[PDB]
Amino acid sequence: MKLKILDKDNATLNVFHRNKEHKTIDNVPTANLVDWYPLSNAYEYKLSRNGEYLELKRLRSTLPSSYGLDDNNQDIIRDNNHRCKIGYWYNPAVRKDNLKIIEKAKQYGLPIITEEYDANTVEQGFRDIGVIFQSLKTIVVTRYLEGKTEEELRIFNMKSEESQLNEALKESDFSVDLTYSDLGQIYNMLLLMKKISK
Amino acid sequence: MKEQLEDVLDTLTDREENVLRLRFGLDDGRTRTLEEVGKVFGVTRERIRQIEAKALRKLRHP
Repeated sequence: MKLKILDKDNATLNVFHRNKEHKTIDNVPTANLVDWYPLSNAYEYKLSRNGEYLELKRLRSTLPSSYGLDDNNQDIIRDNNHRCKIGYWYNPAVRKDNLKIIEKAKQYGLPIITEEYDANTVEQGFRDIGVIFQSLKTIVVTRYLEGKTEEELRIFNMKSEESQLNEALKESDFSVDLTYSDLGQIYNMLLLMKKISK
Repeated sequence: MKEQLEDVLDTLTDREENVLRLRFGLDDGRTRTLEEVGKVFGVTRERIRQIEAKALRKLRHP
């Protein structure tokens, strides 16, 4: 799945179909992406057997479930409220979860794709999400260091800041996982906004 | 290699391109560890590394 934003109003979408074949759909509207485009890094669209629909596929990932698809179950995949009819550009499941993500971003002081924005405000949003990532990387090691409070902290502390951050992240709680999932989807949103506002 | 990296990203899927944007700090300015990136994608450090390698190989040829 590759969405190319051609200008503020127009995109094309290239998706796998079957065998070695991909299909490119032109005249893809940028206006409504929130209603169709999955923000989750654990999913992407493929072209449906008959070419009318874009259908979700779960990638191999430890990220949380979204859109009511835990893994690839064609009851849900083929179902109308879980896919996007091409040219209609509406996927209720995707829209529903996207909207939670949007509200979260609004709560963090980030600009959102459903309200007005321009290049400057998106750029400021990337500034702010970078700040969130950094603070987060501080908290992750803080929490790991408590756990895991053994006097062998000296061993951990024999590493560089990066190796420490890496080991803490590797070993972290599911809660932390949820924070990074959320932030990844918000990042995807801000990027769609950046591209539309170029 | 801002333009060349961009031409490469154009040949990747949304997911792979965003792995690399995160990694190289193309949007927020901050480069990220393979572990931060892997956490954002729910994949291992190694898978992120393979994506990065794929991109470097594409970056070399045309």
